[PDB]
Amino acid sequence: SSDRRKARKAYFTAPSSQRRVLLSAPLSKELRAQYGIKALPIRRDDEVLVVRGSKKGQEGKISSVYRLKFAVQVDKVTKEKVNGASVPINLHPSKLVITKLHLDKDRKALIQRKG
Amino acid sequence: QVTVHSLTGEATANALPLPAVFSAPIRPDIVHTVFTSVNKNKRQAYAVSEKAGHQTSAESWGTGRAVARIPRVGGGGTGRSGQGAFGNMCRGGRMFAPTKTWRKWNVKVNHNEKRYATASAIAATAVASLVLARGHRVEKIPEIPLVVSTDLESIQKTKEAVAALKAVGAHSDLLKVLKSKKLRAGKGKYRNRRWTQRRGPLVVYAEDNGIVKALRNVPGVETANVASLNLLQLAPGAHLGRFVIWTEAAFTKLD
Amino acid sequence: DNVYLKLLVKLYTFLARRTDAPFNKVVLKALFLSKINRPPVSVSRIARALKQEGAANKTVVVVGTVTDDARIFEFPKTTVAALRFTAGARAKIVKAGGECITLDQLAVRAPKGQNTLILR
Amino acid sequence: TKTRKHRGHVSAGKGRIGKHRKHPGGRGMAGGEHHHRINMDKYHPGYFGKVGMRYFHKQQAHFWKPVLNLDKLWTLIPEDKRDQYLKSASKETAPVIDTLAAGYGKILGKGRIPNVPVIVKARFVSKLAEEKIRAAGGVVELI
Amino acid sequence: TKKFKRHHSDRYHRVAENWRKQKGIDSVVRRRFRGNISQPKIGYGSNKKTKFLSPSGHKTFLVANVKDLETLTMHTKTYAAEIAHNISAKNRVVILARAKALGIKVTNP
RNA sequence: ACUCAUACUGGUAAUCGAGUAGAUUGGCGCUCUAAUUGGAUGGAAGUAGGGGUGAAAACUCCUAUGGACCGAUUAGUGACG
RNA sequence: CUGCAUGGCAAGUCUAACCGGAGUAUCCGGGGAGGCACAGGGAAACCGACAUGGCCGCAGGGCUUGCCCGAGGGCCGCCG
RNA sequence: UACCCUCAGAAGGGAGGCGAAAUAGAGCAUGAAAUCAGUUGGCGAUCGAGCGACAGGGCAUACAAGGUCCCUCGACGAAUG
RNA sequence: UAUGCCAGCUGGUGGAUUGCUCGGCUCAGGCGCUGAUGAAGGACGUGCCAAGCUGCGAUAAGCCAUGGGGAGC
Repeated sequence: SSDRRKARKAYFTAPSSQRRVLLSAPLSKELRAQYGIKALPIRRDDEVLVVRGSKKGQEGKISSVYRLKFAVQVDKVTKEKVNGASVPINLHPSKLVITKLHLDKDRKALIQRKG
Repeated sequence: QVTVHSLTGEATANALPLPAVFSAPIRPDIVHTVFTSVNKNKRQAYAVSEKAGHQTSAESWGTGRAVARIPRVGGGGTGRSGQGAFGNMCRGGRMFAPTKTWRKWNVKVNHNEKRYATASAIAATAVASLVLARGHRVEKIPEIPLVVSTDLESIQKTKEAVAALKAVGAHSDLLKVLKSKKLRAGKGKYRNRRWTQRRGPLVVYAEDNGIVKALRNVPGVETANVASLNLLQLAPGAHLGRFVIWTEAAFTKLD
Repeated sequence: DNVYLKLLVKLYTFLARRTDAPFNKVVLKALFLSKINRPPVSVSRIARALKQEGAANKTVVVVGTVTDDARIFEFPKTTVAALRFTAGARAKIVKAGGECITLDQLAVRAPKGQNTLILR
Repeated sequence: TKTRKHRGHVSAGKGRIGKHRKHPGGRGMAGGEHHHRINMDKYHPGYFGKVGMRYFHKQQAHFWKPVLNLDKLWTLIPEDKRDQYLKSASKETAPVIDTLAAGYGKILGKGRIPNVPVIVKARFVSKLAEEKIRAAGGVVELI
Repeated sequence: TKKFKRHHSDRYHRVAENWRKQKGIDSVVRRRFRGNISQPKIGYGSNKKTKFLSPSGHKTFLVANVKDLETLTMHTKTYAAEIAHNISAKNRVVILARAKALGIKVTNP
């Protein structure tokens, strides 16, 4: 990256397939093993740990997804606002860590026997 | 004479010769022109719109109302006459001059007064005091041409360069580098940002066809090859005897 | 213009003054003047001289460089210091005549103008 | 320098406002002729005048040098040793010219010569070149 | 001496105390005539060797770092330190102050 | 006069000290690049007001504000005042 | 184009485009084409010069302290 | 920007709450000058206009970073007829 | 001592200054044609609500297949 417009221009605007990356977080320190991989895509059925801003050290199920926005929710990540309706604050991946993965799928994009 | 050192740092072959353009006179004046000039040929090209402050339709009403002839009509007081000064004068302009981008920003140098301050540059290389005068700190009070062997070309990883720097004595120099990037206050912050991008100069490594990979990363060292060394690397920012190391192969251009 | 020029002039200031003769004082002055003044030299006339002075067992310094554009001194050793001279002047003012020297040398030598010739 | 200082003084250069502008008149040199005090002031650069000298033959199909003076040669020999090659007898001659661009090879005679005495061979030699040559030694050339 | 001030500085606002010459046209102060007071000229003040001196008598100047006090001695003001404005703050002028070590007195703070 | 010195020190000026145009000489600023090298959340740049230096272009400090960048030296660069 | 200050080299000096190398716009090596200088005079044809013969004399040097030698400079002579 | 007071009012204002900061509160860091409100010091409804420079008084404003100053006596004592 | 002058203080007005850079300017390397198979170009349409832009074309911000991608849209 750091080329110029590129590496950025074709970043945010692309694609609904590449986006999987950009939403990736680290595994636990048990999960790193138990299938090698430094990081995962983060799924709705996962678990996380906040490690980072505003909420540090607390986590609940992801309860969210992304797409264009490369963002996800947490459990009660956030709350009160002026509007009066509690809205979670979308954060990361970056700051988050995954300390639990839910693989409903038998094969979760080969998070096993990677090569 | 020059004394070669093996990649052990122990006194080794200790073989000469030195070049003959090492005996060079040494002119910082000449050196300063060529590489400072070189710096000039680095600036980018930009320009002002060819027709900015030219679209007219501004006229000056003649005398009558107390006013100065301009022409200044259209959009209220304004004009494209170059002189758009405060007060009664209006704004709008014209020929700010002259900057057109196509101007071949470059330099002017004679060939002789170029690589004459190349072989001055290298020249005040091997010296002692005006080695450590402008910067560079090395324990080695003795001869500082700093030859090596042909090997050292091969050293893949720096660390190993680090071993053979400590054992030469020059190596304190890398300790005394910016040894970090310092943002530079002042102008340059906006433009090519000197900003954090800055560091002290260091060792300089001269080699043959290749440039040493395991040396380039270092505190403030630059690597070059004999057939390509310029007046800039040697004598970094108009100065003289940067510390330097030459493989004993890349003696020098010697030509 | 820098180091070589500076030291040399300074040295031949502590020559005239510490010792006697004005040469090595005068020479300071010439150098302490525009470059397009000095030398010139051309080893021709650094030989036969208009003045009685010429070749003899004495040096003939020149303020400026010496250059080779002519014959060389005869049997006499007459070789002299000057600010550096290069090319045939040097290695030509050798053998016949004498060997040219740095003039700094002419500064460390007999101080006090000795038999010397201006030979501009 | 002085030029550097521009600000601080109103009007730079000649002091005046409404000072020197396009003047005195005409473009470049005013007409080389009379004008109403525009330009004149009795001249004689030029006088004659069509800049440069040119000869029609002078060009291709024109005679060419090289020319050598009988000074370098004598300086060359015998006083100092030089081109050892092309040395025989007390002395000899031959090409010692920067260019052997042809139509050439004369040797002028100026300076003090023979002195070598030297014998020279080349294309035609000037009269004051035979003398101070043929005198001590020297002679015919490039028949 | 008399506080030089450019004339009518205290008349039209924006004009500042910074003094300059008077306009040549009969402009009161020019043409020295009393009441205008001024016409700064050499000869007023600037005693030598004490042109710029702290009233304390200590040449006191410039400190914008803590290198700014190098071997500066706070005895007879070779360098009598003063921290510039436009210095960071306590953090900065903390290990600036605490210069106190080598005898150097800093003015305020 | 002494001196490398236009750094000191001592000495002479009754026979030196006004000045527009102008000539000469000592004391510039902007962008970005590079080498050497520094500063900043213990508060950078900018801004306002105020202190000091330089003949001067301009440099610098203090206080408030501001809340992340900013320099110096040398060699370059130019949509540089 | 013409000065000036500084610096390299010097009867020489500099490369241009371009080529090779490389640490790849820097830079190191190469390249001397060509330019200016090394002789001028003449429209041209064409011819072709003082590496010093004399005299004053500054600086500087020499001397036994006015007398010598006297570059540069100045005045002639001589030469194309 | 909840709640409360006010108001014709989902306006605006007051109060209050959030945040390191609201002169970060919606075309939303720092926050100069011109300039405005209130206020402090000095002057002021009998007195004259390039608005100041230099000199000297009034009134006005802890420490620090300056440490001096006054009187009698005495020692020294240029020029001063 | 009203009206009022000068300087400051608190608050404002204003948006300079400093710092910041999602934009410019310039140089460099690479690459280089499209259209009657309608660019090409234009018109008018097309959305739950739709004025502009973009995309599409009465199957109208779209339909199908394969591959990629992935828990959101």
